[PDB]
Amino acid sequence: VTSEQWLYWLHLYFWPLLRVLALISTAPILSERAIPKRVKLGLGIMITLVIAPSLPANDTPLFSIAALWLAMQQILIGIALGFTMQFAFAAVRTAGEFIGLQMGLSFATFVDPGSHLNMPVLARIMDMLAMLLFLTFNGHLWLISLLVDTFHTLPIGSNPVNSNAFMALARAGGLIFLNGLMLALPVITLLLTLNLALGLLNRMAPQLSIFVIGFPLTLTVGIMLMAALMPLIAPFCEHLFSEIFNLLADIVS
Amino acid sequence: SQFSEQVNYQRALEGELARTIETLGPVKSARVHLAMPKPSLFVREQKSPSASVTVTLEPGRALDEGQISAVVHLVSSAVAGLPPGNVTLVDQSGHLLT
Amino acid sequence: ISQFSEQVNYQRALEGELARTIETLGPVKSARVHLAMPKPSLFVREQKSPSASVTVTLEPGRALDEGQISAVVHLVSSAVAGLPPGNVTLVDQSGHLLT
Amino acid sequence: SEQVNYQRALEGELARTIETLGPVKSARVHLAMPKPSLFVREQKSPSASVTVTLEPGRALDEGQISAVVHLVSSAVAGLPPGNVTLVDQSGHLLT
Amino acid sequence: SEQVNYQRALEGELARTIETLGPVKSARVHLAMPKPSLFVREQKSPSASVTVTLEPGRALDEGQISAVVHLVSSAVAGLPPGNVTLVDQSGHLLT
Amino acid sequence: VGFELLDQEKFGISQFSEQVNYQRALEGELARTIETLGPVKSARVHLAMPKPSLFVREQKSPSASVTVTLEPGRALDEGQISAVVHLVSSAVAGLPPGNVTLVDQSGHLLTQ
Amino acid sequence: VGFELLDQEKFGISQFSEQVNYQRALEGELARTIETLGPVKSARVHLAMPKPSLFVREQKSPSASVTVTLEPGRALDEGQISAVVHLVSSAVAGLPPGNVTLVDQSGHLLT
Amino acid sequence: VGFELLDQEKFGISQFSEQVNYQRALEGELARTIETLGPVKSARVHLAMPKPSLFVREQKSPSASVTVTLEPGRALDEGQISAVVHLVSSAVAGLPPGNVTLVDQSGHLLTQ
Amino acid sequence: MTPESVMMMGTEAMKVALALAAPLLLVALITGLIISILQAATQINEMTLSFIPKIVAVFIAIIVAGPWMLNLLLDYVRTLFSNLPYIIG
Amino acid sequence: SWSLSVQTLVFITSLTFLPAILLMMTSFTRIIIVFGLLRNALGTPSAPPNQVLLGLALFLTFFIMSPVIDKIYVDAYQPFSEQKISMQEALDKGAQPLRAFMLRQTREADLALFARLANSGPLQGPEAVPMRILLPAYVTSELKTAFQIGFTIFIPFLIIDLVIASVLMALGMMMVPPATIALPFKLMLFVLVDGWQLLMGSLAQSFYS
Amino acid sequence: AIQGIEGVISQLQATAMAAVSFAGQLHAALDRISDRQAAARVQAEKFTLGEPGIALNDVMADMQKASVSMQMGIQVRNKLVAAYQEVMSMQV
Repeated sequence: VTSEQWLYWLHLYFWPLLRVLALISTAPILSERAIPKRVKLGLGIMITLVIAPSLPANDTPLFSIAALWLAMQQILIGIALGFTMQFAFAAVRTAGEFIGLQMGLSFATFVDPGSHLNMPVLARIMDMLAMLLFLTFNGHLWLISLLVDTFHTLPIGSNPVNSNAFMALARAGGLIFLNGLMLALPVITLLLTLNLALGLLNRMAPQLSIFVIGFPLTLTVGIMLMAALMPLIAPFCEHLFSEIFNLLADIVS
Repeated sequence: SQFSEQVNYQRALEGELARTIETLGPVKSARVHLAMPKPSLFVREQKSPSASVTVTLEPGRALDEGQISAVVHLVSSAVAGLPPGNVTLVDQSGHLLT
Repeated sequence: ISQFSEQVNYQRALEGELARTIETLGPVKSARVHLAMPKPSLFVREQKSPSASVTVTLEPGRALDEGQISAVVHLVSSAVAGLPPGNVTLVDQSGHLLT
Repeated sequence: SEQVNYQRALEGELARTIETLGPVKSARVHLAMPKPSLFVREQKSPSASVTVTLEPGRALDEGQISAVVHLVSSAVAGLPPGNVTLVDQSGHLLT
Repeated sequence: SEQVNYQRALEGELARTIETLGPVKSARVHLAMPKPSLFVREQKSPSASVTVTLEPGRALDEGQISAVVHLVSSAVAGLPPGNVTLVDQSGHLLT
Repeated sequence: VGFELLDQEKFGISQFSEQVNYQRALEGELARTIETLGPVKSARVHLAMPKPSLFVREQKSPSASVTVTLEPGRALDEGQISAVVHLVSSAVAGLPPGNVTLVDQSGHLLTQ
Repeated sequence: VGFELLDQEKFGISQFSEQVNYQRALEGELARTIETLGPVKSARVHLAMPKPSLFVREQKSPSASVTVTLEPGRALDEGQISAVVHLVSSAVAGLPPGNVTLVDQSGHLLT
Repeated sequence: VGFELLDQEKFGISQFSEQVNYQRALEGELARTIETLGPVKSARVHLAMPKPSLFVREQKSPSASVTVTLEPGRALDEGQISAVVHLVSSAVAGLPPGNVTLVDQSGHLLTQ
Repeated sequence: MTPESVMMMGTEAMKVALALAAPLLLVALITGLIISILQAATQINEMTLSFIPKIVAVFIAIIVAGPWMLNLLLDYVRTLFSNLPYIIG
Repeated sequence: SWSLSVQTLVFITSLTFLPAILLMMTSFTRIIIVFGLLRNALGTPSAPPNQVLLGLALFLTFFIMSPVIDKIYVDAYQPFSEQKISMQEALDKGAQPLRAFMLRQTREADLALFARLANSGPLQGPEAVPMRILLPAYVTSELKTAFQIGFTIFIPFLIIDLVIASVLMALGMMMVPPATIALPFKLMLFVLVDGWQLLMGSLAQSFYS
Repeated sequence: AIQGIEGVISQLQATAMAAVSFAGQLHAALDRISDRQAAARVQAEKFTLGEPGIALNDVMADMQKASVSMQMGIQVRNKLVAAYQEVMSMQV
């Protein structure tokens, strides 16, 4: 009596904690530095407390290279999930920064690339709008649910792994660009026409145009254009989230 | 869009399969419908794709048992991971040939 | 074309082709297919099975055989990812449920 | 807007097929597609109201009532038949 | 604005179908849809008021009142029939 | 005017302007239906939508005042008074009937 | 004297303006309906809607003053005084009837 | 003055100006109605609307001064004086009647 | 809470930004266009004389309409902070 | 009941978890996240020093959790101190008002998700929810609410920078940093519209609503 | 509660259809230690009372055992607190 076998409880509560905390430190909104560290650790601990008793406990000792392989596996799974989720916000940031750069908002990058003078304020605006939308669509709950679900697909125990699968996540790097182009497209094109229009004005009497009349007009036009274009991101926001989620579901397995 | 690309690919495969099925002696026209499985935002699960094939035969040109077999094989092979048992073949009168 | 628009358009196209093949069937003069594809939610376990409603208009007196009803069922079910046959309803031009 | 429009288009097509039924001269379909609540004891579910105008004296068969029910229920993701109401031009509940 | 417009469109179509019903010459539907809450307690059920003008002497049958109730309730996500009031052109509550 | 005023295609200065327009339109349509009724020649509906406190979870509810002008001698029925009450209460999210006042052209309170 | 009356004033309107304009419009419509009451020839409504203060342990409530001019000899009925009270109180969010004062053209308090 | 005063509003209007203008307008309309009462030939209303604070030791409630000019010999009734008090008090958010002073053209205090 | 409310939040915010920035940008654009057309008429071309009146015009713009912008933005922020506890989810 | 040595041991051990109670079961998380986000918004990452914000958050939490603490004291601590309720029952009695406070502010979606993840049976009413389900549901709801509040807080401070950059760009001053100009204006805004009274009142209402 | 009994019958129906923990273990250990200590104390009070049959040997040995059990509980608490502090110190 008075056994309280500690190794069994430790091995039951450790690896799910490692995977949950690995997701927490990288998953969007759950990985933002504004949350105190203890809150994140407690959330991981409580989620593991809820989940672990149902799972089959592992018996590999913590003092073995098998434990290191397990820890590497959990870290890989968590960071892969969090990063694949982060790709959508990367795409939204790209689209916003490009709309802002076609605004002429930061012209110093065309002359001094990476010269400590850059303000992608539109990128930040649409990034926080995307975060608000993600909060509204309860994406984080889904993330937690999928973190739990990847066990049935991929159990804690060391399992063999595949290859092109990693490419898929890396190939998801294309989406950030590909979807970004579309969001812009609904505005950059008209901005392009505006610039074309300015060109027609410069084909008249030489000089006396551009850098004096083009910038304010194009700034105001970009502002009101994409202010009107704001209602458009939400369907595209859901499209981006669905793309990331089903890509994750297909490739994680 | 990728989704548009995927729809186009599905349509093209359907077309070519129907084409080869018609070229066959007893078959006057063919219609192939493919159901490729789908992804989920949660939970692992494969849904072996499925196919429905409708054939119109030449007046009285009944298809041989071997013919049903060969149609089955062709359609199954043309679809990545299509389990034959998920191919349905039907005639112009609504008789299930498979 | 929005992501939603892209889907709705796919649904419409599938409906059209299915009706087309159903009509080509001898006894069938015209067909109408309605698909209800469902939604995944973070408050349920098994997603609800898709459903289909098929209305057929027959040629004067061309009653559909039990096998004709069956084959229609099979085709419609297969054309919809994860469509459980039992969720396919087949009805004639007079409102008789054939399934 | 995109959703509401989806609703209008669906309602329209359903009414269309219902009219294309011999005894039916015109149909009107109203869908109530809402958001559900878990662990609220008895929640509720999507619902439909169907009004049919019949041809002079063209009474709908019990089977006809059944087939209308099936079609409307299937066309709405997760529509429990029992939440489909069918009514005639005189206000008689057919379901 | 998008919501208010949706509400007024739903009201319009419902009145439309109600007038279709033979005995009804014109209908007027007012919907009261309340604020939604995604917490674990706050919730309220919507309400409807329906005024009908009948054709000279065209009294609505009991079944008719029942069918109007069903249609209006179904057209409003989570509308409990008991919160639908039906009134005639003289101010008689048919409910 | 009601929804017509909203359909004047006029810039909504702000959400507050939108809310005022919505309140007016509802008032208009309600008055309209009330007049449509036989004994009523003209109706006037005033809605008071309430406002929340600061730190008080204690809550209140909206109120309505309805003035009717009747046709010469067309006295409203008790049932009539009841139906007017029901309609106005339903048309206002969370309007407790008891907060609907109905008055005639002579200043007689037809409700309680 | 008109809802649409203040429904313009160009723009650059500090919300303060938006509120004051609402108050004026409500006053106008209320006076209007009060005039409609047969015995009433003209009405004048003044609203005092307090701007919320987080200084008092609880929120204070608004007040109304109603002046009516009657038709020659058209004295208002008790029930009439009651109906005016009800209408004015309802038209003002959280207006406690007891804070509605009704006065005639001669300065007699009817409330 | 009064409501008309707040019409030609230049864009440059400080909140302070906004408020002062509101005070002026209220004063004007109140004087107007007070003239409507028969015995009154002209009225003048002065409002003192100040800061609130919280220390119960030093609270200064809003105050009003009303000067009336009467028609030759048209003395105001006690009830009249009461009605003037009520109207002015109601028109000012949180105006305690006891802080309304009513005076005639000869300098007689009609209130208290 | 609903995405419609969020996107409305962004729209109204960025329309407030547009209203705040439109007078200054429009004044600068008008001054630049006027100076450019005068240069074209007079056949004078130096890229620096168009920069001079623009600063003066834009700085006068704050003199004339500055209080209006300051009152509009404060009202927006005040209303947003007051309505913050009612759009919580 | 337990021996006095066991009771003292349990009391001393339970005194350890006070930061955990403050962080995971109390109103502290939302306030601290909102304060951190606001500090990130104004452009002064070291302005109110962390200790000042922590003290303000502690006082706000003490003022907000007052009715819950009062109910715990009147229902659990008072009978326990008067030897009417045992030590192992005072905890159970006092965990109920805190559970109710955590429930009201939580969200259905989180509750449904964590009811599904535990493979628990159907929960027809809120009275069947255990603490093992309510704890992380409450934590997630608080995190989401805090982030929503902070992200609607962030908007005006980015609007000002946007308009500042656009105005600077109209005149061709493309090499002027916009952040340095915008920071004094952001401070001026946060001074003008009662930057802290409005935020304090909004947070307090956000709890009591 | 009436609704509580409704919930009990609902869980019984759930069991029909279908057809301890670390905190529980710690509570059990605390209860066992307290029960042993109370038994030793009660026997000591009975001996001090003068009631027949209670031997000083048994009293003293039981007090010894109770002291050892208390010390074991104290050590377990100390370690457990140390492990909790170690876990909470982890940087995420």
